[PDB]
Formats: sequence, structure tokens, C-alpha cells
Amino acid sequence: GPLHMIDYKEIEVEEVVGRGAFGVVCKAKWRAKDVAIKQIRKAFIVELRQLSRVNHPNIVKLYGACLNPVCLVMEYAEGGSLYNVLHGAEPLPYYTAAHAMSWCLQCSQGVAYLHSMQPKALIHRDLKPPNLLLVAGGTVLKICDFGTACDIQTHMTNNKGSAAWMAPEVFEGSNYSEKCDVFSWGIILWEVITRRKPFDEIGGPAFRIMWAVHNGTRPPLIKNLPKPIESLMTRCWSKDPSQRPSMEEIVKIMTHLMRYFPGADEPLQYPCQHSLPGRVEPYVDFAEFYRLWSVDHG
Ligand SMILES: CC(C)Oc1cc(C(=O)N2CCN(C)CC2)ccc1NC(=O)c1csc(-c2cccc(NC(=O)Nc3ccccc3)c2)n1
Repeated sequence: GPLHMIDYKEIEVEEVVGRGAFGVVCKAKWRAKDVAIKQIRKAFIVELRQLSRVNHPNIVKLYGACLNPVCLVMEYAEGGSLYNVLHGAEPLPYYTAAHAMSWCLQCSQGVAYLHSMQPKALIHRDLKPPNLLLVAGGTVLKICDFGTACDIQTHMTNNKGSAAWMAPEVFEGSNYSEKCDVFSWGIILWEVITRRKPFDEIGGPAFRIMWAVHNGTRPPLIKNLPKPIESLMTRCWSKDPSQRPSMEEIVKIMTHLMRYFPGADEPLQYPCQHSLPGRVEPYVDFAEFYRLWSVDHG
């Protein structure tokens, strides 16, 4: 994995866009290109090595590192976090079923890559919309890993944590595999389809959500959701990791559903005035899906 050595003189820092845990992410410029830089010593060696080994369109690009001061240099995500597109400050952008399905397809392709690496696979173990970034007018999605928490107080048991998207076996303290990322992906699918924060009904501190998920609570089912999308979604939620699909299988299934979801290449340009009403209604609209389905199967 080749990598550019960067003299800190060449960087011109523009703004700060994330301060949590083990560094401060910042917008900057470098040889024309807009870049994102994370300033910090220990695990940096492992991350820098991993972040150079990866080469996939749906995982964020590493241009290189500056060894003094010790910081990563990567492509800037103009579109920002998916979380911020979904639930950020107003005005939030309008999006479609096709966008929602494409973002989950793209995320799954990135994760399938991570799980297929050799000799050992990379397990992300922290997939959630804050670590999913958007580019190309919101059309393209790239996985990253900010790693938002460490201290139990002002991180892991709060809104800057990740218990809503976490697999039971991880927070349970049991052994886990790459199937933990499949659970997370299942939750993200529900999230983009509904534009609801998962387990916002429960809330409180994170241990309340962990308690509910450990007993078997899942996000509510979605009204009028196609059965194949509901099958794939609810399988990823499975308590037993053995019953969850592989990311390889998800990529195949999703790749073929996109036939019934044209228009994902349309960039995010229209505004939205979003307000929230057993089951729950989707934000996106599945009417054209059923229409195109009927034509193929009829
Ligand atoms: C809050 C941040 C996250 O996410 C961002 C949020 C915004 C944002 O919300 N803004 C607010 C201001 N407005 C004006 C624009 C929108 C902007 C940029 C980034 N970040 C990035 O562009 C970026 C690119 S790489 C990266 C990053 C940051 C920290 C760590 C890593 N590391 C990895 O990706 N590691 C890794 C990935 C896969 C496998 C192994 C390691 C990347 N961040």
C-alpha cells in the first residue's frame, strides 16, 4: 500500500468538523484538492497500515500521512455524514427510495470488501450513519471510522455513542465475528427508509437501549415495505449471528433490487420539511417499486 509523505507546510487548515475521542478532524487544502485531516501515536500505526491496504470506491481514500505533527490525510467528503443528511440541522435535503437503497448497497459493497481481505478480514464493528460519508452530490457513499468514544460518561453511554446500531453479542461481551456488521447494516437500512433515529422511542442513556435489544427489542416494522426488503432487513436483526446473511449475499440481493429503484444518480438538490407521525410509516415512497415489479412479474 503506497502512500504520500506530506510536509505540514503544504496543508492549509480551513475549519474543524469533528472533535470527539482520539483526535480532531479538520477540513483543509493540499495540492489543490480539498482534504480531511485527523490529528493525533499508538493505534495510528495499525490504522495507517489498514487505511493504506484498502482500495475500494465505497471506502474513504488515504492520500497519505504527515509524521510531524502526526496526522492522517484523506479525501474530503463535501456531502458530510449520512447522519447529518438524515437528521442534521435544517433545511434537510429531500431523498428517494432509490437513494436510500443505493446508500445501503454502497455501504454493503464497502463492508463486503473489508470482510474479504486477506490474510485476516477487517471487521468494522462500528457501522452507523455518523461514520458514513457522502460525496458527488450525495449520490456516492464512503465508509470511514472516527471512533467516537472511550470514557463511559461523556461518550459510550450517551448520544455520541453507537448502541442503537450495535449487535447484541458485542455489548453482551460474548465473542463476535464479521456478522456484527450485518446487524448494524440492518439497522441502517431501517433508518434510511424511515428517517428515524433508531430507538429514539427508548432513549435515556445507552444501557436502556442495550437492555431492550438484549431482551429482543428491534425497530418497529414499516408499513407497506416490500416483503423482500423486509425479509433481508429482519434477517440481519437476528439474535443468533449464524442466521444473519453474509455481506456478500447482501450485495448480490441489493444489486439486483436496484432494477426496481431507478434514479439513484440524481444528486440531492430539493429541500424537505420533515415531520414524524405498532408499525411505522416510511419516509421514502415504494409506489414506483411495485409498479416496476408488476411489469417484470406480470
Ligand atoms: C465527523 C467526521 C467523521 O465526518 C465529517 C463530517 C462533516 C460535516 O458534518 N460537515 C459539517 C460542516 N459542513 C460545512 C460540511 C459537512 C464534514 C467532513 C467529515 N469528514 C470527512 O470528510 C472525512 C473523510 S475521512 C474522515 C475520517 C475521520 C476520522 C477517521 C478516519 N479514519 C478511517 O476512515 N479509518 C478506517 C476506515 C476503514 C477501515 C479502517 C480504518 C477518517 N473524515
